[PDB]
Amino acid sequence: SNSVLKTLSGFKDVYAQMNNFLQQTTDESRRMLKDAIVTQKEVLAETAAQVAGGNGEDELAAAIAATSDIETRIDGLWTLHEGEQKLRAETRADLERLAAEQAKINEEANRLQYAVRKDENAAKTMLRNAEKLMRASRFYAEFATEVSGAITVEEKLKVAEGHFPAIGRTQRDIFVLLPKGEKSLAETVNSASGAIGALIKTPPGPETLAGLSKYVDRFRTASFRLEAASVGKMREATQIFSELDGKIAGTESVLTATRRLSTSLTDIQIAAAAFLGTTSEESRKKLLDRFLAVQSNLTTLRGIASGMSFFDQAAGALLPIIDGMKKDGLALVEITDKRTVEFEAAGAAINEIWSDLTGFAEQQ
Amino acid sequence: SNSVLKTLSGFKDVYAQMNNFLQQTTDESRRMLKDAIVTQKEVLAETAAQVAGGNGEDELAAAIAATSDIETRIDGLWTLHEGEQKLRAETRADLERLAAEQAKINEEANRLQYAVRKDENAAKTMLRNAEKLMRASRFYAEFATEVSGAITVEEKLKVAEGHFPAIGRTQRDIFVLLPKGEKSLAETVNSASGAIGALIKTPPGPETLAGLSKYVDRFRTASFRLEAASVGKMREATQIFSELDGKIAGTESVLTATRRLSTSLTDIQIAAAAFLGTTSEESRKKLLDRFLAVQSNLTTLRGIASGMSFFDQAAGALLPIIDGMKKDGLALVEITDKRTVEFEAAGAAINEIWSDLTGFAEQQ
Ligand SMILES: [Yb+3]
Ligand SMILES: [Yb+3]
Ligand SMILES: [Yb+3]
Ligand SMILES: [Yb+3]
Ligand SMILES: [Yb+3]
Ligand SMILES: [Yb+3]
Ligand SMILES: [Yb+3]
Ligand SMILES: [Yb+3]
Ligand SMILES: [Yb+3]
Ligand SMILES: [Yb+3]
Ligand SMILES: [Yb+3]
Ligand SMILES: [Yb+3]
Ligand SMILES: [Yb+3]
Ligand SMILES: [Yb+3]
Ligand SMILES: [Yb+3]
Ligand SMILES: [Yb+3]
Ligand SMILES: [Yb+3]
Ligand SMILES: [Yb+3]
Repeated sequence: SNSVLKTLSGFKDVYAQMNNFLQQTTDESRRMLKDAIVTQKEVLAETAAQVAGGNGEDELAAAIAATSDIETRIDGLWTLHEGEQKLRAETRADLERLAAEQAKINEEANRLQYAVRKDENAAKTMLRNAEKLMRASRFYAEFATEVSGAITVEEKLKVAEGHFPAIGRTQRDIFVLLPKGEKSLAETVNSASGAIGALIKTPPGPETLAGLSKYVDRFRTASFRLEAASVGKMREATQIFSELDGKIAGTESVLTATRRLSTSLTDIQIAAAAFLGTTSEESRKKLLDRFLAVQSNLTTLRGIASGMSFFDQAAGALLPIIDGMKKDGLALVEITDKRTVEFEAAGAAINEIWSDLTGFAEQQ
Repeated sequence: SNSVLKTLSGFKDVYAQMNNFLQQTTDESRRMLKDAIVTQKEVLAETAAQVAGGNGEDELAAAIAATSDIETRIDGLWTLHEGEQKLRAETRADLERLAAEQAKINEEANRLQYAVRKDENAAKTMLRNAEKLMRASRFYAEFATEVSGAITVEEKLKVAEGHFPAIGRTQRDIFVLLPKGEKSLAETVNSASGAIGALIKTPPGPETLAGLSKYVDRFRTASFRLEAASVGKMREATQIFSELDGKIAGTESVLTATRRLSTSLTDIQIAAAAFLGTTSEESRKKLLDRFLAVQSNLTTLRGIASGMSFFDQAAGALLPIIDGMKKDGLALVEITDKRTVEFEAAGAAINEIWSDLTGFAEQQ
């Protein structure tokens, strides 16, 4: 009796160990449980001293048989867990690989965005300048019209005043854009503010209207010249656009496709996380979709960016990874399922044995 | 003696339970261990029957004292774990909240990208058409020059042939762009391919050169008209650009800032994951950086997009989340540290007691 106590108590050493080898699956966990077992089939052997029923009746046969059976499966249950962890380690490693690639992809998208903007800006500038001169043309014209339309010097001076700020504004806006071949035009735009200003401050007098009329006429001349200069810039803008437009269109198409790809790469990282954190076939197939999505994006890019080195390298890095992961994911789903079922039955075995051995003690 | 066996064996029931309440921290785990304890201080009480040394000498005092002490801490160690899990649940919940917002942010960035392109395309089209007419102008001119420069009908026909494909190409390219006010111009561009073609096929004859000379002259006229039309389109392009350029610049600035923000939102999701998966103060402070980065991005956007509803709502949703999480993260670091230390000492207590109680058995 004090020996059945010994067995039941020694068995509890096994129960614990096994639970640890299953809750956890440390290597020491295993050894611990394997030692607990050998010493238990020792203790359970000394109990074998007592005999009652022999072949006709022997429950403890069941336990010693069990204990022997379970001990055989320990190492295989460890390689199962040890193998599942290796697949999960690799999945994490490959997601780091993909993240690294997505980074280069993003750097490239940025490069491409910059390159578009730079090219799109050549004509933008040309057209900004075209408008400057056309605003100057339009201004000088408004001045000549409204001043020369004023009858008295009082109102001619009034009108000039209203427009006097714009005269310097216009000069600063167009100074650098001024055709260097022209020289009187230069004189007009720069001298204008001082002259007209002075006339405004100076009290109505002899020749104040002469001077006004002179600049009303220098402005009309300038207006037509600046209009021509503007159309000069416009013609430029159209040549330079037309000659970059292909390049730009082509890059916006690549850059769009790059952003698309980078997005699907992030969709992988998300789906993979769900997979790793709930490793069913369900999550596997969701992750598989995200994979095919990246595969599309890459073939799409492959057409517009065939020969674009970065894309060649990106596909060279990406696709072998995805291929490995598609298979690795299947493997992991499987090993994970085996691990859980075997770890289930294993625990079941450690409960049939307790049930059985509680038995003998019930029998006393 | 058979009672010390009872205690040591009953204690092993406790050892296991406790380990489960610590490896795991299920509610049933707790109850299990709390039941294992009450019955152990029962069994350890019957052993109290034996007395040896009394106050002068009593190790089992140590165990029964222990067992009493540990039992008191169980529930507090559970609320510690129960509280740590609540913080981790909320962290995950708030990351879902942020992800949801990042989505709206991305939809908006897309909206804005579309809106730029649409606006940037008004002038692009105008300039594409401007170049079409200027290519047509240039073509008709090349034809008049090279044909009319040819002396004999043989080479006049030769030259026309070379240029004959372009005549229809040009017609299709510019047809819709043709100023409807003009009517002879219409006649020339459309009639051209047929007439010139016919002249080419028809064998050199009387009036073949007359007909050529007629179209050489209709082409020069058309050339100057198309050049004017082109400059018409150009002028349009410059007005329409200049009148959208502010809108476009402003949107590219918002869209850039939106993409920037969305990026920092992803940086949070990453840092948070590292935090959750290694919940040290170190990872907390890294996540804190990602938070401040988002906070910047939002104030930046707040200036360019002040009044942009979507941004008002985004900041209204984002910032309270980040605030909660900054504090929640501190809390979690703390509770997590307490949990681990207390769960450590708890296990230590279940080892001093085994050491002590192994003792009495050593004493026998
Ligand atoms: Yb060892
Ligand atoms: Yb050790
Ligand atoms: Yb753009
Ligand atoms: Yb005016
Ligand atoms: Yb005006
Ligand atoms: Yb006016
Ligand atoms: Yb007016
Ligand atoms: Yb690999
Ligand atoms: Yb059985
Ligand atoms: Yb129960
Ligand atoms: Yb139950
Ligand atoms: Yb663009
Ligand atoms: Yb030519
Ligand atoms: Yb040519
Ligand atoms: Yb030529
Ligand atoms: Yb030539
Ligand atoms: Yb909350
Ligand atoms: Yb002690």
